[PDB]
Amino acid sequence: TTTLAFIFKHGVMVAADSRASMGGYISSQSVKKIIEINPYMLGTMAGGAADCQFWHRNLGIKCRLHELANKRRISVTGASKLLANILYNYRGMGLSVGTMIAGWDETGPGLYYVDSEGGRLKGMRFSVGSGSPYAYGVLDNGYKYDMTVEEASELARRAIYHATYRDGASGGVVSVYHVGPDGWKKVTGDDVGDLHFQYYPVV
Amino acid sequence: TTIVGLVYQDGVILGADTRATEGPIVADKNCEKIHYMAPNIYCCGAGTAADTEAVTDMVSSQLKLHRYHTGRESRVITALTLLKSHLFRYQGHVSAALVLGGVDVSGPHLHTIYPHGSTDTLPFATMGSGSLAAMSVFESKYREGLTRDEGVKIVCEAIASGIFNDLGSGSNVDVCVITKGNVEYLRNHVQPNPRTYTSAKGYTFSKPTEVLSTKVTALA
Amino acid sequence: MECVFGLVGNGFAIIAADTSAVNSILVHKTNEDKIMKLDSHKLMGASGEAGDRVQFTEFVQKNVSLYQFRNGIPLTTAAAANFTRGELATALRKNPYSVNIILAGFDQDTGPSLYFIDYIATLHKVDKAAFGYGSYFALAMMDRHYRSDMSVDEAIKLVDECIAEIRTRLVVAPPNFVIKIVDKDGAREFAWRQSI
Amino acid sequence: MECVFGLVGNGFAIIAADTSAVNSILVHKTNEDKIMKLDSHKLMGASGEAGDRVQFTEFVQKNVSLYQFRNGIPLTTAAAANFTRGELATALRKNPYSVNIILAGFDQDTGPSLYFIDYIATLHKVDKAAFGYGSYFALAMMDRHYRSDMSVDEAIKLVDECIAEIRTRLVVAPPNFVIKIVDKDGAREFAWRQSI
Amino acid sequence: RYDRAITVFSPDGHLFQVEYALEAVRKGNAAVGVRGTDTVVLGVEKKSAAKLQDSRSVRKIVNLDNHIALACAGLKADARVLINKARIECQSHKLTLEDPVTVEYITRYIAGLQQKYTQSGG
Amino acid sequence: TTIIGVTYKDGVILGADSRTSTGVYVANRASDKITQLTDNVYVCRSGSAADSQIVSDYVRYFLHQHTIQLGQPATVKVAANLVRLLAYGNKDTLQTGMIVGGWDKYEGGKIYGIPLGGTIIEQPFSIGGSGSSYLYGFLDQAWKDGMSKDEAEELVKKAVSLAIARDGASGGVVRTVIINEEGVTRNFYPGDQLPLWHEELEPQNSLLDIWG
Amino acid sequence: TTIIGVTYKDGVILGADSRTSTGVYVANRASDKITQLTDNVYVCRSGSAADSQIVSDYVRYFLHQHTIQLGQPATVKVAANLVRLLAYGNKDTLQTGMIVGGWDKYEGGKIYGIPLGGTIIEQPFSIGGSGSSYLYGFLDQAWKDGMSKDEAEELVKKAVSLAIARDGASGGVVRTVIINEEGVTRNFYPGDQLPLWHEELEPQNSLLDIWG
Amino acid sequence: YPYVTGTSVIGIKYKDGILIAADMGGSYGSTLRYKSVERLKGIGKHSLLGASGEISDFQELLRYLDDLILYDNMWDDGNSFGPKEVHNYLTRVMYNRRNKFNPLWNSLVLGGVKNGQKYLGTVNMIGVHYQDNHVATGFGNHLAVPILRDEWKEDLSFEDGVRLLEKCMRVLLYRDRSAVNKLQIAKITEEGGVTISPPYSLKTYWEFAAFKNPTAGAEGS
Amino acid sequence: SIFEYNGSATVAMVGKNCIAIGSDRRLGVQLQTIATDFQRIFQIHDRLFIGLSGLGSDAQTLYQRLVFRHKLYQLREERDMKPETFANLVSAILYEKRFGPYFCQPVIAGLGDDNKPFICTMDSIGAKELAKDFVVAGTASESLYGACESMYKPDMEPEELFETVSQALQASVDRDCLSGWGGHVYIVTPTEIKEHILKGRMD
Amino acid sequence: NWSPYDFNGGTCVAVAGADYCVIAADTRMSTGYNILTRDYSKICKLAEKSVLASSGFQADVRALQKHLDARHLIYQHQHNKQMSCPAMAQLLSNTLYYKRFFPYYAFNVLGGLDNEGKGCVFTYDAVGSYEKVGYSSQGSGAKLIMPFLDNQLKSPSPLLIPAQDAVTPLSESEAIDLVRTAFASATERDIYTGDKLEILVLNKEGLRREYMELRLD
Repeated sequence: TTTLAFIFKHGVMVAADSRASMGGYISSQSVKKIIEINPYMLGTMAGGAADCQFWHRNLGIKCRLHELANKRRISVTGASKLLANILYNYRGMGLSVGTMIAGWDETGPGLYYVDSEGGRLKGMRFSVGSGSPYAYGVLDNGYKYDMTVEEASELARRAIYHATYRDGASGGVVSVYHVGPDGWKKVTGDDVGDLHFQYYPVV
Repeated sequence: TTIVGLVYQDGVILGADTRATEGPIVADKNCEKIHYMAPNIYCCGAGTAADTEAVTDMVSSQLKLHRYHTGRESRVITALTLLKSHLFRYQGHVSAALVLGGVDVSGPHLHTIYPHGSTDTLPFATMGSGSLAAMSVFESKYREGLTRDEGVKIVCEAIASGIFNDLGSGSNVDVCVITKGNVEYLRNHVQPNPRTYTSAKGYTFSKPTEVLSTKVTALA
Repeated sequence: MECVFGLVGNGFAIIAADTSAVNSILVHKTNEDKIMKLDSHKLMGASGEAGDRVQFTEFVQKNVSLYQFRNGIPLTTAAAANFTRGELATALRKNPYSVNIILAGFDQDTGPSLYFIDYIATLHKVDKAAFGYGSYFALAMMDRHYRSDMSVDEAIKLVDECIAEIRTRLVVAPPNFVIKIVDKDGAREFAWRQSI
Repeated sequence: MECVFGLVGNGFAIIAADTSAVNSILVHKTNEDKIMKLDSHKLMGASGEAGDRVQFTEFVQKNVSLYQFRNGIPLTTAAAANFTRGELATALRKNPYSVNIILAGFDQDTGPSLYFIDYIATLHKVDKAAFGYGSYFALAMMDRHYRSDMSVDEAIKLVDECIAEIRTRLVVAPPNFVIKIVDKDGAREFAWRQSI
Repeated sequence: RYDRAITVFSPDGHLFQVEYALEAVRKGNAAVGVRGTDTVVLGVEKKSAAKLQDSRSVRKIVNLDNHIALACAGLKADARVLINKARIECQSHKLTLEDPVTVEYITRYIAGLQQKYTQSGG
Repeated sequence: TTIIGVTYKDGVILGADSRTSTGVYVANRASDKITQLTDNVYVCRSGSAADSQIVSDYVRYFLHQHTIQLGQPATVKVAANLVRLLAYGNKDTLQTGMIVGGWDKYEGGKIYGIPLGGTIIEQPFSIGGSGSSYLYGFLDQAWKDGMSKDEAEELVKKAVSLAIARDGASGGVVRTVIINEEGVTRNFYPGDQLPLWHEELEPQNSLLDIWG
Repeated sequence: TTIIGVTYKDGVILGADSRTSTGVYVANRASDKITQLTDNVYVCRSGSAADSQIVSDYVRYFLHQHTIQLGQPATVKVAANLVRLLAYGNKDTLQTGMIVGGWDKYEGGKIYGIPLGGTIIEQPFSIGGSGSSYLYGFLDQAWKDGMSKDEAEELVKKAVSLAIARDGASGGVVRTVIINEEGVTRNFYPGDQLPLWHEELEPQNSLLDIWG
Repeated sequence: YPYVTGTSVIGIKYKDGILIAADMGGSYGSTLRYKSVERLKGIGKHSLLGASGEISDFQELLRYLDDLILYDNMWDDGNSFGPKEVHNYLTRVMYNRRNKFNPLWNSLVLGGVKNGQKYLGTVNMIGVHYQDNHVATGFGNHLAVPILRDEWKEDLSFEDGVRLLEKCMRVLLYRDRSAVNKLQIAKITEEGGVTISPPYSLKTYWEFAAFKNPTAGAEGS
Repeated sequence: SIFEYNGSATVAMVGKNCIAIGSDRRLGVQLQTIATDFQRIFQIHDRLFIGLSGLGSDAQTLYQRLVFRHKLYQLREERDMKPETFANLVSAILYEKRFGPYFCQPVIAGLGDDNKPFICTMDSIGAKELAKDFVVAGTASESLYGACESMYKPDMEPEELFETVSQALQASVDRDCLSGWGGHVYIVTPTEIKEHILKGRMD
Repeated sequence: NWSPYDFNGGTCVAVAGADYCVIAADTRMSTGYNILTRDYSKICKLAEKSVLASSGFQADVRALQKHLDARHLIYQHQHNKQMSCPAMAQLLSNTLYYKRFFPYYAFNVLGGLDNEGKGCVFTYDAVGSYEKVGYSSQGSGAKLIMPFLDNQLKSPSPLLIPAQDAVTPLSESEAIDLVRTAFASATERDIYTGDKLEILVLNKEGLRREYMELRLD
């Protein structure tokens, strides 16, 4: 799999593929790899699918109980640290979760990368999965802080597509999300089978 | 696989199913598992295919050369001993295992050969995955002096048992009857399980299947 | 891999540590600050697993701040280092932490003080230290031009030289380093060393 | 560990490679030039165990030179690549060399070419190639910006970008890369990318 | 383990143990807090400075955190247990969520602990 | 498996059990574990089937060559030493244990036990195969030197049947081979002819003949 | 180790060897492997010397509690089932064969084999230890039902000495216990009193007696 | 590890009842230590089961089932476990003890007739279970289910049932090397109850000319 | 293992008097996609084609070695080698290395004699699988078996055969992560050879 | 030494539609290369609108089915309501995951109508992840069924933002026929599938069971 995110002027983008592959076989290509933890927060699936799904339901439940108890919506830092601790209690258990937590706090955007062994990073651009190398290869070239929303989304699509092209385990629809002051909205999903021949026209 | 050998009053009957698999998937629905070695010798191969065809073919060629050299008709003991001498010296690494049968100056012969060179002489033999399913039938119904039709019936029953009761072997039954002079081989004697469905209307290939290039050659 | 090394100068102490954050073969972040202000006058540079590093250093900071509140008078640097060693030793045979610790701090009366603690808890008041693969170059350099009364500017020149050698002679040379100093006026960050 | 990659322009085939020779953690040398010249019109970048890399590359150069003088006409690039593949594949099952090879060349009647030869001896005439951990970044960036008609300025800009990314994102990022170009004039050294 | 309902309802529906806890509070050192536009001034009445009392080591107004300060009234011995629990949980909140506690969160936590003690047995 | 050899006044009475197994399955129920080397010498094959069979073949081949060269009936001692030539020569590969018995004008009936590993031991009798262990105690109190062809035959039948009744690896029909001055005499004793030992019942066609 | 129990017309006669070995060194050459569990019941200890005796101790303790609470001597069945309790509940920790024998006024002299794993099999006679293989055939051939004391004891002696003679791990004396209505009796047979089997010579104080 | 283990236990639902057969052997590695270990038991009023595999574990399952059935009987409320409930309890216990990595090493064949509905089923050492007209365990699952499938009939007589079951058991006796000639057939029927055949041995045939003389010659063989 | 070091998908299928052989088009270290234009199908002569799935290097070696032997047969015998004979030759030269085997799973297809199709694939040590409806090899073995079993018909014109092999190969490769990136299908008839390159998913 | 698991084979298929859902699986159990029984039903009706079809290890499959019946009965009793299909789907995901470190060896496929009446299908793996789909297959013959099912029943992934329409849903009879052809062509080429086909069609008028005789070898 290959997933990515990056903060820029107008918020944080998150882009991901849609390909679940076990061994050498394509289980499916409709797997939704961007989990919405909260109308203002997105969690990204990578590594183990069962682990990511279960622990993101747990995280969503903890966040909802937090909203109920404190009458205020939890921040991105709080959710990231919650997940990091929860995972750290199982460090030796062989969990395979690694996921970006992307959201818009009360204090501007946020993007953290959490890991199956309690490794938590606050960063400005991330990419995770077996296709991370190409995601960085493309993302770092076009990335600029002030690039507008349209070209930011285009950059996320291009990065995920290139990870898809050079990677066996990454493919399917390219989902891209935009997290901003008014919550998050899905911007695009484009099947790579058509995205490719959009990018390198036959002629 | 299921391969079988029975010595009836006049000669030796060999039998085998026709399924060949590569793991849990049947590669070949109709395999040829009874092999020719000489005008009076045939053998059903079990174990590693490549090895069985290689060894049976090598022995067939050696036996033909000896037939020329001596002129007279080759006998089964020769094939058995050549197979032993080849299989042993490779210490079972060549994993060919056969049921070998024929009719000679001395009369019907039936042997089982195992990858290490251990051989047996038997009235009834079975090998392959369904060897137990076949040996059930043999230990229940075999007797001395079966006539050709009863003997072939029993062999077909054994192979059907080794088809329906074991997953490794299936498909259709084949048989080779080795009497004194004539070897009556049946390419597909019993087809007991036809195709259960017709598929009604053939399914259509909606996607027109886009193609990028087409080199074409005007072959003479 | 995470390289950190320390030093005790005239009336201060200096901890430097690379700031890359690496997965197997990938540099997710080249800005990871690995030296925490354990206290107004203490620093704790650590080197180990990322999860173990963060969790353990945060735990020790929890205990330090709790002590400061509970008694009014902050833990002295020797006490903080001994507490860290005690905790790491007690965890050694139950659920080991894999972090190596360098703790520096200025204690109003004694003066500067660097302390070396290893994955297996071994503390030693030392006037120079180093963890990671860059420890070889760090220690060789320091032993070469170090002086017990070596001032701020010259100590930092030495630290720059150690950084440059680590960055030019290690196969896994990390690009960026952070230099943190601690003296009468409390722990601080001394200029970041960008390389990219 | 080595990184190598290639690029085929309109009339040139660039090859770049890291120039760091190491043992375990020490960069015994950062000027180790790894892109060989087989002929006046061939380059052969290699990656793999240093001893095997050198021995195999020298063996292949011996055979290329022997062919040249004996017949009077030099081996064409495709034939040189196929000969390399044959020798490597024959050694594969008897005393394998652990070298990965990228072969570029120019022939007046065919133009620039770049061959992919893996240590398993798989040969393919690739448009763009790369070996080692830097392969991911190199390939992704080339794919993103590659065209089939690049001016040497554009190709060198692309190689510079690939080098910068490989340094920024790898942990074993080597600091120095060499860039060699093959054109109608002949195999040549384009530029040296000092970082340190 | 000693479990018995120390706090039970009296015929009139009152919790005589809680009412007696209030009585104990009403006899403790008076305290006052006032909230300002930009400051929150607390205060308390200590027992005679001329009396040979060294107050250097214990402060009647205490910090549960660098952002939260607490004053008690009633049993001085119990105040210490509350303070320790509150401090520990304040740092724990810092440690599980990166943020420090709000005032209302810690108030709620302290009150919840205090109530729990009024219903558990023994 | 079981293989026993008994020496009586005139010669030998080599024995076997007839059960070649490949695991828990009985691949063959009437295997012939006694083979000819010359008209007067036989070997009780035991252990690996392939190895014992080929050692039998090679000994028969060498011993044909020898008996033609001398033009004279080969002796038992020479047959045993030839078996050892290959048993010892190939300790690594051949996992075989054998018993060689025969008859000569020179020395009479002799039994040479070539256990696993390749020793030759002339013995009054030999026991081999996995079914041997059930017999040491019985034979030690049974062996009487200098028996007739009869008493020796009964003793060999008892030994092999007792090993059969109690050993998983040994069963089927008892085969015996009486080698003497007049020559080899091969016999065949199904289970039905063998006695019935501790807690065994008389075979019956169907329970419908008794009911239950 | 060789341990045997045989039932006769009025009781049982358990018998065992005496050799504890730590490799190829006989650590104790007069070991006592027939441990009492009650006036009625003795149990022949096999397998590891720790497990067998600790099980024996625990079942002694249980029989002491049970007989007092009940007020009657403990049956043999109860003793066998108590041994089985331990040997089975600790199936995964204990490595010990056992043979429980005795006489009790209800079911008379009885024997319960309890091999590894704890399977109480009531038997007319049982055998355990390494030295049982050599006796399987002899006792299929030799067992009789309802012998008298002398016949059963002599069979036990013959069987155990036959195991001693061919078994590396069995040797020394032969101890037998004759549990019977009139009470227990323990006999001791040095190697000297035991018969001589195939390939054994009379003992001799020295060679200067024979050679000279 | 399995120490004293038994072998195949075939099963055949016949008219008016159920028949189960199992040899009386308990083997110890290769040796047959025991040859008279009744390995069929009657459970409750309506049931009957045989076991294969470790004989210690089987004897324990008998204790479990005896407590179960005695506790069931002492109620005297007029309802009891038929074959179905007993087999379901057996599957549950076997699976539960597999979940502890401490398996009962046995394979159970349990069958019986209640209220005119005759049940027959099996359980593995790891909880695998199925109910069928004819079941077997161990080699009876290779060398006997072929012949059972081939020849079983809807309304098999009692004598035809015995003769089929002996055909199967004899075929095993020829080629199992773990089986002893002693064996028992157990009959369970409505209103007759369980009835276990006395031990007996089956006549066997060996006098085939090919066996007497492998190959053929006046000297060799 | 070593067979899926590169990953391939090859199919052969028999029409009326035409034969069709298809294949994938990508080279990969394992999941790296070095080249989307690899050749697994080689023409040895008109009416005889060999597909060499499995390890790429073994494939190239066997192809060059086979060309050597076939040309020398043309010079010595003056007849192009008949399909079945070529299959026997390949089986022999694969079995010669019985204990050093090439990791190839060749597919052999070609018209001959009275314009009569021939198809067979072989074990890595030459066990031939002479079939008559269709043959499949590579990493997409199971998927190709299903697709062809569900899509085959007994006697098929060249155009129906092309469409069916194309759909089978593409639908069967889309369910495989080590294969795809286009396709390369031949329709060989006793008067014409059509070599098609297909539009595939590049992910 | 024992193994705690066994591949008992079989295959399952599910095909949802406008107002129905076709969970269909084979009837076979195999341990190695011998058939245990030819009548092992793999379909389990868990609720009036849910049907669980599982393949893999039979003991685990049946333990899971019984556990889900228990949990659903407790649900019914506590809430006085029958647990909708998506609720069953998430419950089964959770129950599979809770044994994360000792997983059920069961490859599951739900089916049935969501509360409004549109058919669903949820595909799982042994660890517990799941995803609503329009069709699915699991078991020994899944890899052979899926290529064909994909090529005839294929439509834009629901993640394309300007949604690009979908194929007209095969009506019920087309779906039954497609499942039948899938199992015929799967039992033709796979050894662990056959001996019967159990088709279960869940619809507004209730569920129906049908059968098709696959070959016996």
